[PDB]
Amino acid sequence: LKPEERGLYLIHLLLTCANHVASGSLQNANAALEQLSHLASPDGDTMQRIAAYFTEALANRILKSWPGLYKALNATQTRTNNVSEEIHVRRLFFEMFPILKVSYLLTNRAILEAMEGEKMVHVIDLDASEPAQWLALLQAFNSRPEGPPHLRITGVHHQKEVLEQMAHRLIEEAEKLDIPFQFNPVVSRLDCLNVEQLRVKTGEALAVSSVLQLHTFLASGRTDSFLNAIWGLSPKVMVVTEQDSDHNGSTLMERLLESLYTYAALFDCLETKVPRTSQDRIKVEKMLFGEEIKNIISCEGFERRERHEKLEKWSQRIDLAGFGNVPLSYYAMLQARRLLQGCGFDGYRIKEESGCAVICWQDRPLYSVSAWRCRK
Amino acid sequence: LKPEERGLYLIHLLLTCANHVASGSLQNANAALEQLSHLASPDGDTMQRIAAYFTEALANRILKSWPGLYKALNATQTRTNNVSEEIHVRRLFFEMFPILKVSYLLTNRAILEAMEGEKMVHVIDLDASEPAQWLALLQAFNSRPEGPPHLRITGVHHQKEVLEQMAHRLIEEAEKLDIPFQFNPVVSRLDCLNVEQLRVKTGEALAVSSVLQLHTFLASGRTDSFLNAIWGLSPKVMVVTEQDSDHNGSTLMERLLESLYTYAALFDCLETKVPRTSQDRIKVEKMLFGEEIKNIISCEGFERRERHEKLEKWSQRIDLAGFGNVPLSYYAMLQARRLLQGCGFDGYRIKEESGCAVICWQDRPLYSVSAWRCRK
Amino acid sequence: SMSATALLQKAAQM
Amino acid sequence: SMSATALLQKAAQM
Repeated sequence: LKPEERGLYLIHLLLTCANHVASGSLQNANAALEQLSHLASPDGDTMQRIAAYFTEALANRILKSWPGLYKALNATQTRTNNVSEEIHVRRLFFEMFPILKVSYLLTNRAILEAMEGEKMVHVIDLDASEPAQWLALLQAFNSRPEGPPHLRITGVHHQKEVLEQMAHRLIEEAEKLDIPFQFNPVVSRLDCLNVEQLRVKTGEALAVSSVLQLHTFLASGRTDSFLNAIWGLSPKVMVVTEQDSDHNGSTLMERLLESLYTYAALFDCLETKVPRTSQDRIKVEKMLFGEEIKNIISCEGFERRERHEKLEKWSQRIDLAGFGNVPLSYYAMLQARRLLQGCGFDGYRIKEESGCAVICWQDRPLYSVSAWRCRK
Repeated sequence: LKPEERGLYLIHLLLTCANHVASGSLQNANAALEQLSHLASPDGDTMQRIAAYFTEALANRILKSWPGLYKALNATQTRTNNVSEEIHVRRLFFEMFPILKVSYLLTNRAILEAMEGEKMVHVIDLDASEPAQWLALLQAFNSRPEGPPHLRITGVHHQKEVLEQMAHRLIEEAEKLDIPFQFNPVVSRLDCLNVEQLRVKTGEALAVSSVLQLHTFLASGRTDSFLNAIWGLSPKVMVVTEQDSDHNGSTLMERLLESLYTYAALFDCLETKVPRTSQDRIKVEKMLFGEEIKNIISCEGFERRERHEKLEKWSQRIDLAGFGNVPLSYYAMLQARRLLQGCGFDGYRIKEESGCAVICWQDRPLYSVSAWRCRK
Repeated sequence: SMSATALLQKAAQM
Repeated sequence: SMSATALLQKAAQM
């Protein structure tokens, strides 16, 4: 058993295995799967890790051919009330990757721009799970020469614990900055959220922010209904941070090949700068990246929610809802390039696709941030 | 969907499902398994809970027909370094059940009896994971009118963390009682432990204690080699706490039927006195009882280590190694009946099988404790 | 309670 | 490093 040749070999194994599941019986699928399992480790090479999570991904898809075994195997997992680990993974991604640090700086720089001269400010956060994005806002609002404005934030998440956690950290910081500030927590999933029902106090200025939360509507016109509902509030700006990869092919093959291209790039960052034995590295791959991969491969239909698409398809879709593009500023983009120079983050680079920011890793695009103005 | 009739029905489903796995293909096995999964919950009725863990148990056995899927599914679990939960389950069983409280009182009462007039005492603990068993010893040794003896304990476990944890709590208590005391920790699994190699300082008195740790040798004459090795040390007493149920049938059917008879009794204790929604109840069933069931059903051969057998077969086996029975005292047994009167523990009763103690729940025998003297 | 231990008792007689 | 991203690059050409 010799290494780098196994790298190519593993790839061929995933394709050969996937073709049997997609077309025909598992007898030949089991062949490559056993062949894969001896060669893939969660703690080894980058391609060893990659094949560790795709192999289990295809197995789950095979299990769904027999609902009996799948349901029976997943029969003792109900008493699950663990959010403390869930927030731990969100903090790791925040710290170990600049994806969110760049997005947060970019949206707040974009939000500040549309809110010049506004005494009242309303921000809506879909999947408001990380407070540090707004911690930067309160700082910057107080930093501007005019002075802080009255600030309301609406937090959207499916867990009251996180919203209670965000309010506390947010309200305390506001009072210490002498900012009039109000947190309005709404507890609901994103499918069931009604945007129009949301309280709007007139005389306000509205801003909407969606961090990696738009593509879940492509599962369930579920998207176009939602964007128009945001349009119905007349937002000054809507900033959309979204993933920039074609992971929503119709077939398993087209979905698989492009999927591992992207996740291979993400796993490279982790090997380049993190020890292989660190639990933190293992906790993001298995619990964050590896969960995504399972949804892209094992799941299909409405229960498959990753559905990431490239920046172009998002631009058209957003445009169709009567949204105008706001080019991101030259000096907000300089700062993101400045974030990516320091704090390790070697190899990351950002480019501009038509007034929208694209974050890439060694010329492989990963995530896109775009600013949008409400047309008409 | 109506309840108590589902109770009978679930039973018939497990047998019908098991017969298909044992003899023939899974096409008919999948039928009952899907049929089972809709009717079994981890959080519901007692028989609902029972069928929740046996259903997943048979599914694992079916998976092992295809090593590809099974290995591929279990491909991301390697970085597991969690003993903190493992000790949590041992403490729960200790607190939620009197199995260990009765055993500990009984062995220490038996050990005290053979160590009358002994100035030096050596105790060997196989799978020394719970310190409270010896905490009772140090107390009682100081309690006797003669005075404490010099005390050495050898701790056997496969995790240095637990032995470091036991020593600390043990040494501190000893110094506060003014007892000469020494902890000798050995770190090794039980298959690989060599009993003869163990340090013996002459002039000592030896005692051996085995709490639910003898039946793991029936997997791998692995048993008779081990008992004679203990015999080779000339122990004053060897006290064996062991489970009292015939869970080591040759066939799946004979192993299954008698298995659920016993575990149905254990789950009754939990429903009689614990709220159904409590995590503590769920953490013992799924993590302790449910793990056992998986080994009894899904596993076979050397990797199946439960192998519990009735008191009679243990009596003969121990006798064959040249061990003499020591009848447990009338007043040690009175105290165990006194433990089972208070602290809830309603319905537990203990009987005597030939100078050995049998703990049962509503006339279903569960665990057996026997005291043995070294013959010749 | 209505014993789960009793549930197998009546079903094993059948 | 010897890129895992490069490993698929050479295998996709084949």
